[PDB]
Amino acid sequence: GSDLGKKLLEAARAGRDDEVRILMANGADVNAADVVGWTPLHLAAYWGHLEIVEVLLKNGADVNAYDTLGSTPLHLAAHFGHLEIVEVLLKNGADVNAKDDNGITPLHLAANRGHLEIVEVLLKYGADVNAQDKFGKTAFDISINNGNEDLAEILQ
Amino acid sequence: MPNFFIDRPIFAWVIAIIIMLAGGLAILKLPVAQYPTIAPPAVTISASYPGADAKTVQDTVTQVIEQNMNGIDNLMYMSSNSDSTGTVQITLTFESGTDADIAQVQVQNKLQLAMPLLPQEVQQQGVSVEKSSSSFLMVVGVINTDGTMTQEDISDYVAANMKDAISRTSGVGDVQLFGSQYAMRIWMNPNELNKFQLTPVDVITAIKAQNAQVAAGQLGGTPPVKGQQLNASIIAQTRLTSTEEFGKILLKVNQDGSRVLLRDVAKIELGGENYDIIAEFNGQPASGLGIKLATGANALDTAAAIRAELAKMEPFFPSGLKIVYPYDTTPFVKISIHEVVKTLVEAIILVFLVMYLFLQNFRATLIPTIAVPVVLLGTFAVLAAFGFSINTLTMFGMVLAIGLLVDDAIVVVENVERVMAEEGLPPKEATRKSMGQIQGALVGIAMVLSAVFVPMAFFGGSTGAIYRQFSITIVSAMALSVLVALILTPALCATMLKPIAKGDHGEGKKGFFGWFNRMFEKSTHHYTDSVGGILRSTGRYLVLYLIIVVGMAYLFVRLPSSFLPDEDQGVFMTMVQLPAGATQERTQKVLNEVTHYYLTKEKNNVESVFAVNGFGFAGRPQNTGIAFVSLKDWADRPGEENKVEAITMRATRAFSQIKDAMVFAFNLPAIVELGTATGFDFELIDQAGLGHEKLTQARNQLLAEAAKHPDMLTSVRPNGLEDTPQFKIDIDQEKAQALGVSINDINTTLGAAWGGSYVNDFIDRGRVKKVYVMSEAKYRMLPDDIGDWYVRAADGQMVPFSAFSSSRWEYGSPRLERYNGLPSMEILGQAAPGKSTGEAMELMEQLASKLPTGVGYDWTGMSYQERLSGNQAPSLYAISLIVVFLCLAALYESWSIPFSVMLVVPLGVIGALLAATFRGLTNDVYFQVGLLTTIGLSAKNAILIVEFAKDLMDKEGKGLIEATLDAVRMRLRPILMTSLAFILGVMPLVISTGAGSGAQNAVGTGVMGGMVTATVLAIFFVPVFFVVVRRRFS
Amino acid sequence: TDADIAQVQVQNKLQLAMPLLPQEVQQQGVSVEKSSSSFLMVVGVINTDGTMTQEDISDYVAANMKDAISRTSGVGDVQLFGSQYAMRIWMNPNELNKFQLTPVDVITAIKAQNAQVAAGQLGGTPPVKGQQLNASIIAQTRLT
Amino acid sequence: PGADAKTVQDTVTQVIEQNMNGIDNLMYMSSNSDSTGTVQITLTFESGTDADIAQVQVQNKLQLAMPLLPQEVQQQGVSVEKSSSSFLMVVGVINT
Amino acid sequence: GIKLATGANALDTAAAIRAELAKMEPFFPSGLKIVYPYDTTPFVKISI
Amino acid sequence: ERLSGNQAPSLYAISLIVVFLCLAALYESWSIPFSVMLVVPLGVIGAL
Ligand SMILES: CO[C@H]1/C=C/O[C@@]2(C)Oc3c(C)c(O)c4c(c3C2=O)C2=NC3(CCN(CC(C)C)CC3)NC2=C(NC(=O)/C(C)=C/C=C/[C@H](C)[C@H](O)[C@@H](C)[C@@H](O)[C@@H](C)[C@H](OC(C)=O)[C@@H]1C)C4=O
Ligand SMILES: CO[C@H]1/C=C/O[C@@]2(C)Oc3c(C)c(O)c4c(c3C2=O)C2=NC3(CCN(CC(C)C)CC3)NC2=C(NC(=O)/C(C)=C\C=C\[C@H](C)[C@H](O)[C@@H](C)[C@@H](O)[C@@H](C)[C@H](OC(C)=O)[C@@H]1C)C4=O
Ligand SMILES: CCCCCCCCCCCCCCCCCCCC(=O)O[C@H](COC(=O)CCCCCCCCCCCCCC)COP(=O)(O)OCCN
Ligand SMILES: CCCCCCCCCCCCCCCCCCCC(=O)O[C@H](COC(=O)CCCCCCCCCCCCCC)COP(=O)(O)OCCN
Ligand SMILES: CCCCCCCCCCCCO[C@@H]1O[C@H](CO)[C@@H](O[C@H]2O[C@H](CO)[C@@H](O)[C@H](O)[C@H]2O)[C@H](O)[C@H]1O
Ligand SMILES: CCCCCCCCCC(=O)OC[C@H](CO)OC(=O)CCCCCCCCC
Ligand SMILES: CCCCCCCC
Ligand SMILES: CCCCCCCC
Ligand SMILES: CCCCCC
Ligand SMILES: CCCCCC
Repeated sequence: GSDLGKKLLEAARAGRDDEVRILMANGADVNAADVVGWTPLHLAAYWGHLEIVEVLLKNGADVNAYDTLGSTPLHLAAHFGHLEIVEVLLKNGADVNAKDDNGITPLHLAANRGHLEIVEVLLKYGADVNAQDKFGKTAFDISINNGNEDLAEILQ
Repeated sequence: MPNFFIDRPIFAWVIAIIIMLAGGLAILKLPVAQYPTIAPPAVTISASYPGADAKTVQDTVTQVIEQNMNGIDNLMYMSSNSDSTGTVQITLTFESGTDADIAQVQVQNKLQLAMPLLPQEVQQQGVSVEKSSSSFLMVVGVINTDGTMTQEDISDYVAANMKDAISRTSGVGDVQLFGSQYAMRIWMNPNELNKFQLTPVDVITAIKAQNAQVAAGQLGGTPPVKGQQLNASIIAQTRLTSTEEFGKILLKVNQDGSRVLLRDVAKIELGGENYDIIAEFNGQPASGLGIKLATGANALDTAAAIRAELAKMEPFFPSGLKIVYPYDTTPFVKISIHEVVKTLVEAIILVFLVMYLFLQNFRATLIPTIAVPVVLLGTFAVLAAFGFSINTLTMFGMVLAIGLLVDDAIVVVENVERVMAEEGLPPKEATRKSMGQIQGALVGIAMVLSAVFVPMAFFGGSTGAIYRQFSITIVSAMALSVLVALILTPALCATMLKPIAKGDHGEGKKGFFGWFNRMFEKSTHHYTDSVGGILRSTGRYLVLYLIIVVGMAYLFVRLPSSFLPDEDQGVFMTMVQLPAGATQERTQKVLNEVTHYYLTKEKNNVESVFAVNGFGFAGRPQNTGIAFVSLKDWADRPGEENKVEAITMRATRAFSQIKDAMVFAFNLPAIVELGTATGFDFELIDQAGLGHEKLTQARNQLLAEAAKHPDMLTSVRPNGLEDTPQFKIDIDQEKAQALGVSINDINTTLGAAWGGSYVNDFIDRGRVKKVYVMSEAKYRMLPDDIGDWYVRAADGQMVPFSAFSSSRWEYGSPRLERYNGLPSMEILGQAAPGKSTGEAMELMEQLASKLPTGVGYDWTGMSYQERLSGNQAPSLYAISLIVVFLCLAALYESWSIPFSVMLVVPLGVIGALLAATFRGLTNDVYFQVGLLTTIGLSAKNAILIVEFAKDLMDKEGKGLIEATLDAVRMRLRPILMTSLAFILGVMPLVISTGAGSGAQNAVGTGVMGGMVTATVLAIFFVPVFFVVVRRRFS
Repeated sequence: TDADIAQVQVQNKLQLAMPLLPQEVQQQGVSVEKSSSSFLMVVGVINTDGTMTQEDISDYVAANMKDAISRTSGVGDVQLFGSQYAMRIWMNPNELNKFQLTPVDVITAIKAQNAQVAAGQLGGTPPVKGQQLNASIIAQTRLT
Repeated sequence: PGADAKTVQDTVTQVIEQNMNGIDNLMYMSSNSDSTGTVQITLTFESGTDADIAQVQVQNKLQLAMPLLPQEVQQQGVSVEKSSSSFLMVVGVINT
Repeated sequence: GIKLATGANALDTAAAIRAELAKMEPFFPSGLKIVYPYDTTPFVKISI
Repeated sequence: ERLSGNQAPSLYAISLIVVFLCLAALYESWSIPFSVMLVVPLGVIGAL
């Protein structure tokens, strides 16, 4: 928990591109985290800040870093419908089949909120469509329960 | 009327006696307080949802109450907060002049009908509707020195053995308990509950059954069998009254025969209702009582009565319990009265000296000494009739009026002494002629000063409420002074004053008085020669007049505006703000370090530190705290270095070193119920259901644009809290239904354990108190502890919480704000150095129009006050100027001549602005009322000069310059006498550095500086004004 | 007669009756109002583009306009010429009978699965010694 | 209903009485709690006091106490109204 | 349908409603518009 | 009854002082008031 590391977390969250650029030059800790275990990349992915995700990855940010409940930035990017960030993370070697503590993959989260374009991107980068969570429910089981005709057709 | 009371001096004495008795009666009965009701009537609806998050509170309580706040009279705006402490505060602010009782009952009544719409848990806790606009008289702190009692133990004793007796004390309006009475705390254990196959549901069911009142009936009750002898009430199960009884509550009976009790699966003790607040007084555990003054009550008597009743409780206290007084306003109000009584007595003493210095006889000096107290006494009687209280505003209203009261006495007596000297008439005949010259002017002056001061009362809101206190006080004091000057003083002059020989100006005497008379007579000849020279070349002084008017306008823009001066009240605050998501323990360590500083570094100044952890006026999360620092007496802290302002700056610079804690010390405002009332209060509104996130993005967009204008805006902060990580858990319905676990049992087990649950009441030593069931700390700290909780299914098997739930981290609001029913985010800020509030507010409106679609705004608090108060100002200034002109026009019988009087205004104002700028004070209300009294007395001096000058031209048929020179010759002595007395009178108020010095400095500096210029300039310039105006308009 | 006191006296007596009333009547919200029988004005609202139906316009008036008008000083009563939206569960008796269910089971399910739970906090007061984490627990919320 | 005088005094009467503080023009406050369960707290005000404003101020202070009362007391409903001790007349009714 | 509160002024209340409606108009959806098909206050204002 | 008895002396006091000042005002004298107001005891003993 460094001085610059705490400022990078707040900067990445707010989306101040100019401040993040300055903190990367001063050597702010990219692997710094809060109490729940969220990196600047987690926060940047959550609030949908495309530039800061790109800047952090170039400065050796952990793409497959996970919080205290095992959620990676790809989960947050896929769940909250950030198509651009999901592509950038997967290009920089993001684990597409990353399981959290509950066995919920990014495909499950993208399926639940009905983000059709993100499901196609995840499936392209090799998302396990038959991947089950702790309750034994696939991305298809989520689509039929939510009543999504378009999503159910794609997950064939 | 003057001629009537000269022949009837006893009837004049009767009117004087009636006024003195009415005044003396008023002084005994008049209410006493620090400040009157200034803030507008506010009604805060407070409710509690134990273990509820901000959104749960908003979406089940806040929105439901808000929707039912209709058909309520004189509602200006409605603002509410919903935070993760499980609390809601809905404040409805009402129009100034609205009945607060009618306002409260209408809000109360509409809430009562909405109670069935709220959740059962909220209905059980209940909802409180209180007046939040009032403030505390004193805060009585209760501590434990021997360390035998916790803050919970002290709070219970105060609730049981003190609070009620303090409430019944004479003049006590309201008593708030700083803490809570005991609660029966069942600290549940998930390991023990799972061992005997039980849940928090089983604990709640058992407590409700085995702790309750049961209705029975009567033996031989009506209708009876004829021949019944005995009739008696049947007593059944009453509520439990001890931890031992709660321990023996039977939960389950096993096959073997062993009894599973409540003490076998939980720790049972008397604790607090809520554990959010940790209050400490110099390290020791502490509680307290916030006491508010009742309506029409005496603050001095109430405080003495509170201390008297606390003394009676001394023998009954446990060992080590002591009473302390961290906050008490009564000492301040005690000094406020003593200093004002001193000023009024010193003012009368200075008049006695100056009257004897010039007139040189004891009989003359007694006439003002009688007349001034008669007017001051009468003023209290008129204030009593209007229903006003003796407060800081009304008391300084008297002090500012001294200049006008003193002049009325000197002007009347001095003119009689002059007429006797010049013409050689006896006292009675001399007074008839003397009063004949001024009686018309004195009535004219009354109407002019009325037109100046009366329109000040008709300002709107909190500003107008303060201006109303000075207006009614000064107008009443001035009005009685004119009546006393026409009724009493003429009678006193005719009866008491001795005759003076013709052409006797005390030049024949020797010693000091002989020298003074010869010196002043030649000084008068030097003055007349000087004015003669000025009137030959008037054009040069009209240029010098414009330089003063330009100099006045320049200093008006330069001098920065404020509301009231911050006072050393022997108390100040130190806020502690840790990063978001920080725990209670981390905040305590910073407060302990802050408490350590004040007791080490400022041991000579600081008396005590009231460290209130987990407390804040804009939400009460664990990360925020506050420390109420109480100082020693004013005598024990000499010099400017040992004052609150000096200690504030030293403290703030010291705590800036500390990491992971934003810590600032700051002084209280003048009117503590109102606040600073300097900057602006902005509301950003969600007008089209955008949501929390989009309103946050819009707020960040406005704050970013605000930062790009340091030249206009500065100190722009949001009043709200930022979003924080929260533990989202999703209960799988299919898995719960499959295993046979009901959703009620799941949501109760989670809610009761982690959040807490108010089950029912119990009687502790003849007092009803709450029974809470909650998990012991160690079993509800981390996400891993979720799996340790088991819920029984229908088939009897114990299912772990992990089996049918999934959890993740997300961001959400720990405090959701709403304004006028819609979601909002309150933004603070103030105008940059040089720029006015008007310009700063105008830019915020411009920046607001460029925010995303469906994002509106509104002004609240003092911004709402000033916008409605600002529009009224031009009209009141206009009415004042027009009526003053009309009154002077009627007096002189001329449209042109009035301008000669009204041109004096800048001569008094320029000096006040120079004195304020030099000493480095602000354009506050004390200064603004100070200008009117300076303008009033300077205008009064000019009126008598023009009246004398005009009457010589009309009656005695003298020329313009001859009359003007003869006029200012006659009026030189009384203008110097009043000025010499009044400048010396307000001199102590300038140099004062003690208690209430800020107000005294604001009153003194502006008046002294203004009176020096008003006296020195006007004696030369009023001649010029009259001759230039008379020449121009024939 | 002072209408302010008349309202207070009338409602003081209504509060004695309120608990004796049926639970369905209490939850509909009983209202005490002091106003003229006749209308001061009718504020009509239409859509010129014809994008919104009669039901859509009524909902907007009820959700965005009605409350602020009802709170305005001098407004004794506000009648909505329409209805605010509500979640309408239009039940089918044939389909309910097929799966062996009743309206009672539907109402029980809605109360259970459309719930706003008070779930407490991680690191809540009173906490253990050396607690670092403090966060609100969020369980079930109202369906949107 | 059902509670004795002592229980009723502790759970109701003292809870209301302690919140009846600093009301305008209050001369004295008499009250009694009985075996049947009834409470009656009479607040007598100064001569010339507006009885309607007095009623409002009492009602405002009661609703602070109301939440601290038991549920059974809230279910019966607590009345706040102007009162007098003596009867104007007694109208009797008989059957001939 | 707005009914006047007992004792309140017709013109002042009508002015207060128009002022509150004016705050809402900017934030309407496209097409939505206020119309005044019944008002008793204009007669009182014009007749005086 | 207690209140009636406690405020009776001050009621007599102010009542006497007002009548004295009213006589002093009307007749422009101190002697005439003092001459008149000495009669009060002569009446009061008759009532007792
Ligand atoms: C450095 O700028 C900040 C200082 C912080 O330090 C503290 C310790 O000094 C303060 C001083 C001296 C204050 O008078 C207030 C607060 C603070 C601080 O917190 C408040 N604190 C909060 C409660 C806590 N949160 C903080 C959270 C986001 C971390 C919000 C602010 N509310 C606060 C207030 N009342 C209100 O909300 C409202 C409705 C009242 C009136 C508003 C006017 C416009 C302001 O009063 C204005 C005259 C000025 O005081 C502020 C612009 C102040 O800037 C100064 C000193 O010029 C900033 C607040 C205050 O009156
Ligand atoms: C020592 O207590 C005073 C501090 C003064 O010193 C100052 C200079 O430091 C402050 C600090 C450090 C603050 O954090 C705040 C304020 C002030 C001060 O002013 C506020 N100032 C105001 C803003 C202006 N309005 C009036 C307006 C209509 C002109 C009220 C005051 N509220 C304020 C806040 N913001 C809010 O959240 C709002 C908008 C509501 C708050 C609700 C509270 C719970 C209630 O209103 C009421 C029960 C009481 O708590 C206050 C009135 C309290 O007074 C007393 C007697 O206790 C003052 C906070 C603050 O958070
Ligand atoms: C919102 C802000 C507040 C609003 C205020 C509005 C003010 C209304 C306008 C009134 C302005 C009055 C100010 C000028 C007064 C000058 C009086 C002097 C008159 C004068 O020259 O007469 C001489 C002196 O008179 C005397 O001095 C005594 C004799 C005259 C008595 C009659 C004067 C009028 C009464 C004053 C009050 C008027 C306003 C009442 C609402 C000669 O005396 P003489 O030979 O005339 O004496 C025999 C009587 N017959
Ligand atoms: C419940 C609370 C109560 C609190 C207490 C309040 C008390 C009420 C007020 C009491 C007022 C009493 C005042 C009496 C004054 C006595 C005057 C002595 C002289 C006297 O009586 O002899 C006359 C001489 O007066 C003269 O001719 C000289 C007159 C000039 C001098 C005037 C001085 C007045 C002093 C005022 C005192 C102020 C007191 C303040 C409270 C006789 O001659 P005559 O005049 O009768 O007949 C004229 C010839 N034909
Ligand atoms: C803070 C603002 C700065 C302070 C300003 C102070 C202004 C008030 C001071 C007035 C002093 C008057 O002083 C007076 O001036 C006039 C000049 O007009 C002199 O008059 C002299 O010059 C004039 C020129 O026209 C001749 O007609 C006259 O015969 C001659 O004596 C007087 O001899 C002197 O006594
Ligand atoms: C003899 C003519 C004097 C008339 C002056 C009347 C002005 C006061 C009007 C009023 O009622 O407002 C009082 C107001 C309340 O804040 O007090 C004030 O702010 C004092 C007035 C400021 C000085 C005015 C002269 C300078 C002009 C540029
Ligand atoms: C202890 C002083 C009481 C009187 C206050 C009024 C004095 C001007
Ligand atoms: C100076 C303000 C009044 C103006 C009207 C009188 C004109 C002679
Ligand atoms: C109101 C002033 C008018 C004067 C014209 C001679
Ligand atoms: C008690 C009345 C006495 C009056 C004497 C002047």
